[PDB]
Amino acid sequence: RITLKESGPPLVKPTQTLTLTCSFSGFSLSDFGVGVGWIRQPPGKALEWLAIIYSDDDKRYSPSLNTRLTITKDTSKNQVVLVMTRVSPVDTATYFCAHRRGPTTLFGVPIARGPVNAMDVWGQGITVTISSTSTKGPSVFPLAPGAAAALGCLVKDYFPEPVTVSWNSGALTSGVHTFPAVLQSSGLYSLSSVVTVPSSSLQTYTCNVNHKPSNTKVDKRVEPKSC
Amino acid sequence: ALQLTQSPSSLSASVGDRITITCRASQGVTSALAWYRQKPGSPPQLLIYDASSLESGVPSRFSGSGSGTEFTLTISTLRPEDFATYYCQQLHFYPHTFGGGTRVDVRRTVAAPSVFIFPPSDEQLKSGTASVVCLLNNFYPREAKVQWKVDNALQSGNSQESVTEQDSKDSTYSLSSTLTLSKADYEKHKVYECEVTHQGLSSPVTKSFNRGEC
Amino acid sequence: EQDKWAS
Repeated sequence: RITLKESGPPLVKPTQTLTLTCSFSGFSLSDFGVGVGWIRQPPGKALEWLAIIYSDDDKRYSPSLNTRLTITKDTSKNQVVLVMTRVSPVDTATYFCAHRRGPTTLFGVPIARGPVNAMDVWGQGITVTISSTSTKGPSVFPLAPGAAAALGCLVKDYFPEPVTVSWNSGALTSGVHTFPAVLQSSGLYSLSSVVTVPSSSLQTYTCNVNHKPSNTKVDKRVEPKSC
Repeated sequence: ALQLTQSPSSLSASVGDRITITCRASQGVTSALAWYRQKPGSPPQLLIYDASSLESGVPSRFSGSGSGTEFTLTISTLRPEDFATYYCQQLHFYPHTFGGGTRVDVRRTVAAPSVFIFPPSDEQLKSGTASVVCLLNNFYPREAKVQWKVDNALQSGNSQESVTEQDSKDSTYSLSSTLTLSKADYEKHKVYECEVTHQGLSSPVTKSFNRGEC
Repeated sequence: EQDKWAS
């Protein structure tokens, strides 16, 4: 059984250097033709290939990132390290390392190369956020209005993830939509949480927001304005 | 470099259907192509290697064929765990490219979004910023287009949006879009509009308000 | 380039 696992800092600041380690078990980087590669996935985006290293020590890099990447192996520790320099916000992504089989051998003779055509086992992935922000609590603002009515709370400018939002201390669940946060160009996150109700219920509505990182709890009652 | 284009980018289906996803390469990649299935929150999982070989432990309903520039993955009888995003990967040329992915989600009947526009709170305005949010609630299919207009000027580069994951009961999606402006710019205009295009809407729907109107 | 195992 082959397993891989990524480790490194979850948070990194722009211009800094990011070092990611892939520790694995079940194979050796001294085994014939084996490879270990790195692939990343920005939130909501497609997979992007970064680099790979083989047991005979040949290395290859994405041409778009070549100047900022270094991949290396430590055979005796069963680890592969990928160093990315000068990171910027667009480098925020989940980073995965993965195993690549070498050709099948028969009495130590390569006879099948078809198994090298895939990365067959992947690590769970490590989430890395690139932002110059310091920890900071959200500002919470009201969002106020088939014949459904909508209202919500805009949880703005906080760092880092995550934040939790519930409605009426947990009693309101139907019609609730808490969207995934977006990382603003400022380096702070922002999210909305809304709830749809029969245009008659306008019943009281309060969003309970909690950002553990900054010890910031806020309950904000939201109503249909006009005094 | 080499381009790998997946089709369709998104696909709706129901348990028991037969689906086929295709991947086309800009130059021939021989048989060096792999297919993966990735479920939300998890790493991609290898299904098919070397264009058509079934990876060990992978269920037989998955099948891959093709070589050169055109490949296809077919799942013969879709199971609930197959609602996910699929990717193809080329390993003939460096860099080892991935396709754009194809999202497979629960089919349901077309449903237009209920649209709502929210002006910025007076509380936010006092801090100097103005957020205008637009909500597209419970729609299907997933693709929707939101266009912000301020006093009829088309907005660009000053909004961000996020979409919920498919609802497990509804099978619909919801989308939130935030237009952000300084309090000053905000004050220099009156009509804030959120224009929405979607398959379930005969023509675009616009929700708006005039700033300061009381 | 050509992948390590190509021909």
